Amino acid sequence: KSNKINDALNQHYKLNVELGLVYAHYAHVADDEFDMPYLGKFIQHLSEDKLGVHKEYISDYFKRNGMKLKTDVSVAVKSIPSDAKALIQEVYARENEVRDHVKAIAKLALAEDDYESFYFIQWYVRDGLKDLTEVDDVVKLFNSSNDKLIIEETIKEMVEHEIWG
Amino acid sequence: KSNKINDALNQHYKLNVELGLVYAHYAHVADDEFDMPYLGKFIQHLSEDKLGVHKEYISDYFKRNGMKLKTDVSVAVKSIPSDAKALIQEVYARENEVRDHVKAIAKLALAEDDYESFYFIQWYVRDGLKDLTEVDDVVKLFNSSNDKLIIEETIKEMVEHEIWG
Amino acid sequence: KSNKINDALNQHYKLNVELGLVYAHYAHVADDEFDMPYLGKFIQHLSEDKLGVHKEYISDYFKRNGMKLKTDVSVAVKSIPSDAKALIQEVYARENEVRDHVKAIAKLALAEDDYESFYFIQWYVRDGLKDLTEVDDVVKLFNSSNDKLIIEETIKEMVEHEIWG
Amino acid sequence: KSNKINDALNQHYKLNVELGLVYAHYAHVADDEFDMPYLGKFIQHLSEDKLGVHKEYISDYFKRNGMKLKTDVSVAVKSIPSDAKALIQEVYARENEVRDHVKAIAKLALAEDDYESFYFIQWYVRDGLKDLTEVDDVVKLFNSSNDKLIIEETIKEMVEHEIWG
Amino acid sequence: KSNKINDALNQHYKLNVELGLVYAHYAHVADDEFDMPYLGKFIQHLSEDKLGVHKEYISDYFKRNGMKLKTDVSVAVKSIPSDAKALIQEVYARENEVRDHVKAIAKLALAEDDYESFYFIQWYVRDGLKDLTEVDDVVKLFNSSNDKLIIEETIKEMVEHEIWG
Amino acid sequence: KSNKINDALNQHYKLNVELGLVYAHYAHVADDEFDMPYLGKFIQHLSEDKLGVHKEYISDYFKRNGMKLKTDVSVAVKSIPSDAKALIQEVYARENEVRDHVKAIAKLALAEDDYESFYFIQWYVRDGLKDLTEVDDVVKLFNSSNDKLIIEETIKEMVEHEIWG
Amino acid sequence: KSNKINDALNQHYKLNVELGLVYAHYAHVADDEFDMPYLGKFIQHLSEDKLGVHKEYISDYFKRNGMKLKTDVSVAVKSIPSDAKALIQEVYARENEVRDHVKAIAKLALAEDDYESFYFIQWYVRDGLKDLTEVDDVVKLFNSSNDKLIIEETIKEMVEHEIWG
Ligand SMILES: [Fe+3]
Ligand SMILES: [Fe+3]
Ligand SMILES: [Fe+3]
Ligand SMILES: [Fe+3]
Ligand SMILES: [Fe+3]
Ligand SMILES: [Fe+3]
Ligand SMILES: [Fe+3]
Ligand SMILES: [Fe+3]
Ligand SMILES: [Fe+3]
Ligand SMILES: [Fe+3]
Ligand SMILES: [Fe+3]
Ligand SMILES: [Fe+3]
Ligand SMILES: [Fe+3]
Ligand SMILES: [Fe+3]
Ligand SMILES: [Fe+3]
Ligand SMILES: [Fe+3]
Ligand SMILES: [Fe+3]
Ligand SMILES: [Fe+3]
Ligand SMILES: [Fe+3]
Ligand SMILES: [Fe+3]
Ligand SMILES: [Fe+3]
Ligand SMILES: [Fe+3]
Ligand SMILES: [Fe+3]
Ligand SMILES: [Fe+3]
Ligand SMILES: [Fe+3]
Ligand SMILES: [Fe+3]
Ligand SMILES: [Fe+3]
Ligand SMILES: [Fe+3]
Ligand SMILES: [Fe+3]
Ligand SMILES: [Fe+3]
Ligand SMILES: [Fe+3]
Ligand SMILES: [Fe+3]
Ligand SMILES: [Fe+3]
Ligand SMILES: [Fe+3]
Ligand SMILES: [Fe+3]
Ligand SMILES: [Fe+3]
Ligand SMILES: [Fe+3]
Ligand SMILES: [Fe+3]
Ligand SMILES: [Fe+3]
Ligand SMILES: [Fe+3]
Ligand SMILES: [Fe+3]
Ligand SMILES: [Fe+3]
Ligand SMILES: [Fe+3]
Ligand SMILES: [Fe+3]
Ligand SMILES: [Fe+3]
Ligand SMILES: [Fe+3]
Ligand SMILES: [Fe+3]
Ligand SMILES: [Fe+3]
Ligand SMILES: [Fe+3]
Ligand SMILES: [Fe+3]
Ligand SMILES: [Fe+3]
Ligand SMILES: [Fe+3]
Ligand SMILES: [Fe+3]
Ligand SMILES: [Fe+3]
Ligand SMILES: [Fe+3]
Ligand SMILES: [Fe+3]
Ligand SMILES: [Fe+3]
Ligand SMILES: [Fe+3]
Ligand SMILES: [Fe+3]
Ligand SMILES: [Fe+3]
Ligand SMILES: [Fe+3]
Ligand SMILES: [Fe+3]
Ligand SMILES: [Fe+3]
Ligand SMILES: [Fe+3]
Ligand SMILES: [Fe+3]
Ligand SMILES: [Fe+3]
Ligand SMILES: [Fe+3]
Ligand SMILES: [Fe+3]
Ligand SMILES: [Fe+3]
Ligand SMILES: [Fe+3]
Ligand SMILES: [Fe+3]
Ligand SMILES: [Fe+3]
Ligand SMILES: [Fe+3]
Ligand SMILES: [Fe+3]
Ligand SMILES: [Fe+3]
Ligand SMILES: [Fe+3]
Ligand SMILES: [Fe+3]
Ligand SMILES: [Fe+3]
Ligand SMILES: [Fe+3]
Ligand SMILES: [Fe+3]
Ligand SMILES: [Fe+3]
Ligand SMILES: [Fe+3]
Ligand SMILES: [Fe+3]
Ligand SMILES: [Fe+3]
Ligand SMILES: [Fe+3]
Ligand SMILES: [Fe+3]
Ligand SMILES: [Fe+3]
Ligand SMILES: [Fe+3]
Ligand SMILES: [Fe+3]
Ligand SMILES: [Fe+3]
Ligand SMILES: [Fe+3]
Ligand SMILES: [Fe+3]
Repeated sequence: KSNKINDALNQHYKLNVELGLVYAHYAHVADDEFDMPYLGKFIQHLSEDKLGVHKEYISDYFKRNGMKLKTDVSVAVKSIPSDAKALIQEVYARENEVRDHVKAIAKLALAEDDYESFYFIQWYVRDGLKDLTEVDDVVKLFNSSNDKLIIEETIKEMVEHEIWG
Repeated sequence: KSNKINDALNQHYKLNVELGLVYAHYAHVADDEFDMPYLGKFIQHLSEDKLGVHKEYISDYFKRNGMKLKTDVSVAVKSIPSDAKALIQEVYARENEVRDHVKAIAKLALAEDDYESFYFIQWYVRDGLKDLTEVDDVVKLFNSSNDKLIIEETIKEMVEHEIWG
Repeated sequence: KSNKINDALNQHYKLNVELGLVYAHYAHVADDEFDMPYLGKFIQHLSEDKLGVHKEYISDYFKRNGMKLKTDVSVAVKSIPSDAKALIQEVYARENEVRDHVKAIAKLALAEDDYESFYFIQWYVRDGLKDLTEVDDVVKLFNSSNDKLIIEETIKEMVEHEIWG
Repeated sequence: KSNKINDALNQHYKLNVELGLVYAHYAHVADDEFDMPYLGKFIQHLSEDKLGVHKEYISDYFKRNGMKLKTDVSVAVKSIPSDAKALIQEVYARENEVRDHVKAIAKLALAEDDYESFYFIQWYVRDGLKDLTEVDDVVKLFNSSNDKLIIEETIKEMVEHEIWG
Repeated sequence: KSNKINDALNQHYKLNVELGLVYAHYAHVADDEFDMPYLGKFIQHLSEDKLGVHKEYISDYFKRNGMKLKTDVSVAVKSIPSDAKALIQEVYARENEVRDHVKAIAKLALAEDDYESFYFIQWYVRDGLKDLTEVDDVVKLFNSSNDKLIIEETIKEMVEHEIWG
Repeated sequence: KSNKINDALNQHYKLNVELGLVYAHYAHVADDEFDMPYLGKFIQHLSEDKLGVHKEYISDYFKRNGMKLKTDVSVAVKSIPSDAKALIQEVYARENEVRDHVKAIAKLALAEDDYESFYFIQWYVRDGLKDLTEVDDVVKLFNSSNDKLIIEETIKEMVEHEIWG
Repeated sequence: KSNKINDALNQHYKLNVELGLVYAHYAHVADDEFDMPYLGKFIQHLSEDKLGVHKEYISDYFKRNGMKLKTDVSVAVKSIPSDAKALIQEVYARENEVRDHVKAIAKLALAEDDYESFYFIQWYVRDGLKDLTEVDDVVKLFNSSNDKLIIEETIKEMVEHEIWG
């Protein structure tokens, strides 16, 4: 059992918990302040994704290989973006960092010859791009229409691939 | 819109987020270290309950009445109980404090003549006792059997009322 | 976004387009000149496979990661093999080169620490062997029978694995 | 078997292969750069139409009447239109040339007294106008709305006649 | 085709044949001598797993890539563990060595740039942990109960994940 | 409990394990080297028959009557037959020896007045002829056709009696 | 018609009648005195088996071959075992004697060249071991648990093979 991999996956657990809490807030704001209930529903689904299987897969993995789970959570949402476009744009930036963190864990697993963790992280390698694509498909509506309700309608159909999930 | 009620419900949101994160950890430990997968499943369900509708009902309420959501989360799980009995016993203590916090919000709503918040909190008044009963039904198995697998089997049937939900 | 990976996958796109066009022709010839309609049907299915998802997966990948699609196609079918055995034997040689090209992209993704492209190419790593096995199962009929219609019948049942697809 | 008709239909085969490859690219661009996934889906369907039955009907015809298939493909997509309107406008121009090429083959079949090829081309005479109408119904959305997502929505319903097919 | 990979997978074939034969015996003993028919059923299923797809996947792989199958089997069960706990504990030790052997093959495939064998072994990388988890869930019953029939009952329900199979 | 019968059935267990391992290899060879996938499927089914119920019935019998199971397996496949006809011919020779070994156990059970083992072996008396008939029906195809694919087709229908099972 | 076989089967009839009457009593005692209703149900089923088809098959056989039925029944249950373990242990001893008596009839049929009676007794040869296995599976619960209700539960699932019936 690799201590560097244990640390990196504990880091990734933390990231998914805190991110999901930030998105929970961002979802509330999307509906309440920006008056976009469907954008909020899209961001709530991202939040429950991060606080669900993104963290559960790590703790299930630890039960199996002997690694230690660490719960150290610190998050405060102290400024909100100014409009809805900025808000989804901020989600996108956060999801791009996910792909960076995930790529670091994959590199580390190969360096440690941890092939069970390289296998395990392949899920996150794939989901890193899928969640970014979904967010990106939304950031793009704001560049195609000046009408919130046109955008809102298009998001709704998004909520209501053999390689990328 | 009452600022004291806004503050108390932001406090209760925080409590449910942090508690659910603690239970997520306690669930991992119940299965991994104490070798009780069904107790973990019981505690995972409590965790998803706290991090789900317990926090969502508060933020939905705020969208409607004008109150402000605050996300300020700080939780670290720095010691684990020594055995499974102690672990569920600690969950019970935490759920008893829930009923205390909930009773304070109900008292406050009447004092502020906030009848929409008194109505809104009635759910939490009821769920405060129901979640405590469920936890209590588990703490009690540990006083009735010295056999982990007997207990484990009984918990399983718990996972697989017109007043209390 | 890696420029060497962008170039290699643009190369692989080109290969699949041009190959599929060659097989389209080889399928026509299998039925018209060699009087083997089912061998043609087998080779038509390979052609539509190459000109379908083999190229679509690359362009879908580029939409997601930012890489640039390049369409530069040059193919002329200037000599046909002399008999049906030679024809399927030539398909086999072409599919063996696919596995070589695919292995080069996998090696490159690891060298560039492009783990999303290493994941993405795993599909092609697997399909490289599967398409070669299918072709090989046909090249083998021609070593087991001197009778075109016996072979034709066996191919027909081929048209009418948990690791290899 | 007419050599002038063999040549003209080999020319038309080439046209459909190369066109379909251009549209495959134009479809990628419609979604990736112009942020119009449904326009891309419309153009992908045109691409698979051209690289499918438009070329297969010619090669099936050749099997029957004795004509020779020639595969000589050269296409490079070296400039893309500047916006989505221009892009579908370019598809339209290309489809108008199809009707010109098809009309030349029909005229030639009558001049050669090739009534099987005059019959055979009637399909292409009809499809020449149908594909142009479909493209035209899309070029027209861009003259009726300044909103990409309004247009995108209308295209979607187009994707989701007793004379013209 | 790599000779070092051919040798390592022939080694892994041998391991799975011999292991499955040992487990067949261990299953008989679990029921006959230790009077635990369900533990025997659990170990019989492991035996048929090892002597089934664990060896068949290797020989199917060899048909495709050109490697040579070698059948050299030598196994004698000369001492049995003293009780049922020791017996499942011995299975666990044997399954931990599986993960070591599998990790060596994955490392070797990357060193040889054998990406088809790295892909092929990913199955075994995953199954290495899954079979160990299943065995581990049984070794753990013996630390939770002094009662064979309590344990026997719990095993029965085990016989009657998106990452780990 | 007869020690001579215990020894003879331990001998027969060994025979079925080792034989099944030889057939597993012979099945691989039938498909890979001799290019006869259906003959391999026929021989794989014989292999799983020998390594399945042929050995399980013996160990189940021992649980009931008190006899001791012995696992002592030694088999190496050091030469393969030269063609497919020889290969199935070798299976036939091996199955004829089965009937000899089985007849010896039946004779021994009567001599020992072991009527439960005489009953038990009646299954093997019957299956001895049935498995030989099935193999024989295949050895006979090779004397009726010079065409591998004709034979292959006939074997396929064999894979896709009130006295003999 | 053999008089020695007629006598031996009349003896076996007597044995099954008297045994079934003893088990009827043992079943009553298992539930009433030892407080184990499911053990009683297991022993009642043995009783009805002995007083049913075990005696009916003999009298049906006599109708066919000419032998004479004799009803001479004498049984008194004058001491009961001290606990439930002893009680099922006594059933086991009685069933082992069944196999001895049955083996004597099989030997006698061969010595008399009574092949219809050797055939007829094969049923009893087989059932001799099956009934002993079932009883044995119960005697074994008492060596695996000190808890009557654990045992009782396991027996219940026993009440709620191609060679042995
Ligand atoms: Fe991280
Ligand atoms: Fe708000
Ligand atoms: Fe800290
Ligand atoms: Fe590293
Ligand atoms: Fe290394
Ligand atoms: Fe996700
Ligand atoms: Fe992600
Ligand atoms: Fe709609
Ligand atoms: Fe809709
Ligand atoms: Fe709709
Ligand atoms: Fe709808
Ligand atoms: Fe619907
Ligand atoms: Fe609807
Ligand atoms: Fe509170
Ligand atoms: Fe742990
Ligand atoms: Fe703070
Ligand atoms: Fe108050
Ligand atoms: Fe008041
Ligand atoms: Fe609750
Ligand atoms: Fe509560
Ligand atoms: Fe139950
Ligand atoms: Fe139940
Ligand atoms: Fe149940
Ligand atoms: Fe149940
Ligand atoms: Fe149910
Ligand atoms: Fe059920
Ligand atoms: Fe390439
Ligand atoms: Fe032709
Ligand atoms: Fe060029
Ligand atoms: Fe490289
Ligand atoms: Fe590196
Ligand atoms: Fe393919
Ligand atoms: Fe391929
Ligand atoms: Fe057929
Ligand atoms: Fe068929
Ligand atoms: Fe057929
Ligand atoms: Fe058919
Ligand atoms: Fe069919
Ligand atoms: Fe059919
Ligand atoms: Fe043309
Ligand atoms: Fe692009
Ligand atoms: Fe040219
Ligand atoms: Fe003309
Ligand atoms: Fe004319
Ligand atoms: Fe068309
Ligand atoms: Fe057209
Ligand atoms: Fe609509
Ligand atoms: Fe509609
Ligand atoms: Fe609609
Ligand atoms: Fe619709
Ligand atoms: Fe519809
Ligand atoms: Fe609909
Ligand atoms: Fe190995
Ligand atoms: Fe035994
Ligand atoms: Fe050796
Ligand atoms: Fe190595
Ligand atoms: Fe290297
Ligand atoms: Fe396995
Ligand atoms: Fe494994
Ligand atoms: Fe149960
Ligand atoms: Fe159950
Ligand atoms: Fe049950
Ligand atoms: Fe059940
Ligand atoms: Fe069921
Ligand atoms: Fe059931
Ligand atoms: Fe033998
Ligand atoms: Fe081979
Ligand atoms: Fe030996
Ligand atoms: Fe003898
Ligand atoms: Fe004798
Ligand atoms: Fe058999
Ligand atoms: Fe046999
Ligand atoms: Fe047929
Ligand atoms: Fe048939
Ligand atoms: Fe058929
Ligand atoms: Fe059939
Ligand atoms: Fe059928
Ligand atoms: Fe059929
Ligand atoms: Fe008797
Ligand atoms: Fe009579
Ligand atoms: Fe008498
Ligand atoms: Fe005798
Ligand atoms: Fe005699
Ligand atoms: Fe019976
Ligand atoms: Fe009996
Ligand atoms: Fe139970
Ligand atoms: Fe039960
Ligand atoms: Fe049950
Ligand atoms: Fe039950
Ligand atoms: Fe039941
Ligand atoms: Fe039932
Ligand atoms: Fe039931």
